[PDB]
Amino acid sequence: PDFTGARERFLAGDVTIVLLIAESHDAPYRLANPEDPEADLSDEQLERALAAYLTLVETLFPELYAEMKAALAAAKTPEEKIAVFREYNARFLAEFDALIDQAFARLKADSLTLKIHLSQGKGSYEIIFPPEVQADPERAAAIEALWKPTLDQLLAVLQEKHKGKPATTVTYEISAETLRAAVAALARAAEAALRRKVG
Amino acid sequence: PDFTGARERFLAGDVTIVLLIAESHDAPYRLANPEDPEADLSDEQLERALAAYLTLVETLFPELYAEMKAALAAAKTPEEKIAVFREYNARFLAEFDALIDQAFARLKADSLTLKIHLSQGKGSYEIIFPPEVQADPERAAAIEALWKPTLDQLLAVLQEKHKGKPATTVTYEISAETLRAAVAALARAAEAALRRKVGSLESSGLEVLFQ
Amino acid sequence: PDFTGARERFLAGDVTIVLLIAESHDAPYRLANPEDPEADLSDEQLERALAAYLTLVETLFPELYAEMKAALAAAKTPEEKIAVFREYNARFLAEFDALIDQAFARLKADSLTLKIHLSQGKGSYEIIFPPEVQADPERAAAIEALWKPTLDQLLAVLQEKHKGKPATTVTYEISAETLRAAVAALARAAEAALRRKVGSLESSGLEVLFQ
Amino acid sequence: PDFTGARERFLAGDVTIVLLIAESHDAPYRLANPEDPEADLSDEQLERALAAYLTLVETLFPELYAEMKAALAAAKTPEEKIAVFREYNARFLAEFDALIDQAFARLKADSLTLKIHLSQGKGSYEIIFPPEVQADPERAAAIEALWKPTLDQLLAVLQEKHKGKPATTVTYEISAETLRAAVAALARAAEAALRRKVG
Repeated sequence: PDFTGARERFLAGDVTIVLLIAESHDAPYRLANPEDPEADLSDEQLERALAAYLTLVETLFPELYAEMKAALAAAKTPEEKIAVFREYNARFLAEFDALIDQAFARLKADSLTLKIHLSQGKGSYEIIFPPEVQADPERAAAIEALWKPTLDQLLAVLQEKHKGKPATTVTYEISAETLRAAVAALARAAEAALRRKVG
Repeated sequence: PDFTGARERFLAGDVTIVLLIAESHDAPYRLANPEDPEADLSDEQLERALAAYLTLVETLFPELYAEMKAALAAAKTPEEKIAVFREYNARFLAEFDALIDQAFARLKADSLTLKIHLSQGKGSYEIIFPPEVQADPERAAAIEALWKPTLDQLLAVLQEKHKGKPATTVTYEISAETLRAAVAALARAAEAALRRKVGSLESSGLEVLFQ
Repeated sequence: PDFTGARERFLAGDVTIVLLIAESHDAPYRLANPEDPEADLSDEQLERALAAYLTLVETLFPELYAEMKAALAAAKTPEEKIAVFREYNARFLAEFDALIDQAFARLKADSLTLKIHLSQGKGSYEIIFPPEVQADPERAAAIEALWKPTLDQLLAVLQEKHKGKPATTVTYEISAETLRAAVAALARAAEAALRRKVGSLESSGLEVLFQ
Repeated sequence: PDFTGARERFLAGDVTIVLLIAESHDAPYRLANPEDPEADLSDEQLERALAAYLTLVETLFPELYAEMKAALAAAKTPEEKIAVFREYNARFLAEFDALIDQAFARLKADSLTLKIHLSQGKGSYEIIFPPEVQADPERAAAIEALWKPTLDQLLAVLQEKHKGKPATTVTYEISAETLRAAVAALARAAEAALRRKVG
């Protein structure tokens, strides 16, 4: 999947871009103990989290990403590389808090439910809209049409992962709070991966 | 008021230039029935709508305006002058649709509210940003920084128009749709004014009826 | 470079006019030893500092500049020209201190940082605001809108002097103290240059020499 | 106390202006249960909270205050007057968040302790600086000199309230967070008072 323009779509309200990025790497993001990732995650779980986190930062936050690349290259020791990563992740998470307020203000729904149904052929998805948007079928249709290209890519990614498998449904809550939690968990797992990668 | 750089600024998102041009001529543009200008506007109001329209076309599309002026000079009859005007006007309205699209893409806000408060001493302006920009202080600062030179001029103009008057507040809804409607209204009034100008009543001189 | 209105804008907070003037003359103003300028600077550098200093005085204090010009023309000897220059320079530095106090009182910021990024095509500028202005989007917008015409000119000058060179970043620390230090450095260099210009080697012509 | 120039002083870093306003009305602002003000405060404490909060709004945001008075005048029922007041309070508290960030950025100290010692004659005060300012005696002196006129008035107000009483020390923790909590508590007590006043 090509994430060019992804930042524009995200700010327009296509927040499931985050999910597409994570799922396209098959990264872990909804974690039981999202403070100790290495106690729950294997070496690809860590590697995949690192790659998904980096895609997310580069896509949503390209200037900070270039700065972070340079700062890490200039860092001389492993410990300094970890410290630099930690600082830039703090910056990235704060900036993401702002970006998520912007996207959920633009798209005028505070919380939605997304259900992905994977069955034998092509699957389907379903958005469960809040009561006020559900009362405006034509606003809700606008949101469906906005999310549709990303949701189609997400459906393809998931279907590739589930070939030959019994009927399965994946349920996401999409709100500022759950998306913040997903990105924080990705960041913590990515830090654990980087710690293993340097020194 | 200085309209140099106006095309570039408009493209960057300074869309209130349109308002400034209209208000500098005291032109009518938010018309109740914007389809028949003849019947709702006085001669001077039509007169001013035409002047504001010509300023807008020249400022935002100087090449098209030069062409239109030459083409009008070449037209010999009233009917040909009107048809030439309608042709260049359709061109200008299409180009302005494109320009509007670019400007609001560079603003990345769909709609804003602008309030101008006029009272006895110094007045002020107030931008009411949509919720997505209120959550983005850097965007709010950028939009205000782009708009502010134009808004200061607009405040000065209205400040002249309201001297000696009680506190009044003017509210502008700013979106691609309202600016398109304002410019369409200006174009319709300008066409009505031009028709009256090439008409026999005004275009035949005193010498032709021997005073 | 266009300096119309510069004095009023400076009082409103447009202090980077100083940088624009200095850079358009390629003058030295941030010197390691700002006490003996002739020990670090060539004759052409001293001359460029003199040209920049004169522009600055004329731009910000044109009445004072006319007075200084007349008194210099009336002075007959090198020594009197030096003395006249030193007197008017003290006056000018005194006014500049007052002007700077006013300008930074309007900015409501003690220090700002300006970064200019020059690359292959078009460069850019970036104003880095102090925390009290970062928390004030309205003030940040007012300052950007005021500074932008001067900054665009400064960017044009710098890109001209940097064609064909690798990516470069110029960082300006902007505060009452750094602007005072820059103007004081310009004044010292200009005095050294004027000393060389009014001496008989440069001042006396070939006719007096009897070629 | 004259609160002309108070807004200018506050923005310059003189945040104890808030304390002076509250204390000059003898208002409650450090509340045990700052969510239900009516359960701990007398009618007269409520009145003083309302008077202090309104002085604060008029001093720090006079345009919004003129608007709030006009909007209250236009509201016809008690319930609408309360709703208008709450809307404008939300506006004022958001504006105050921004103003407090400006004031503490100009102050160049993040958290301070102010101790006011009331004794028989004139009392005294003591500012306990954060460690980085304690190492810069000139910066500490600048902060002291900035706060001194306001602290002198505050000390006079407290000495009048404590005439003839044993030695007493009042401790204020001063930070963006404690000042925000104080103003929010005042606004909630003021709402309780207004509810009683219009019904």
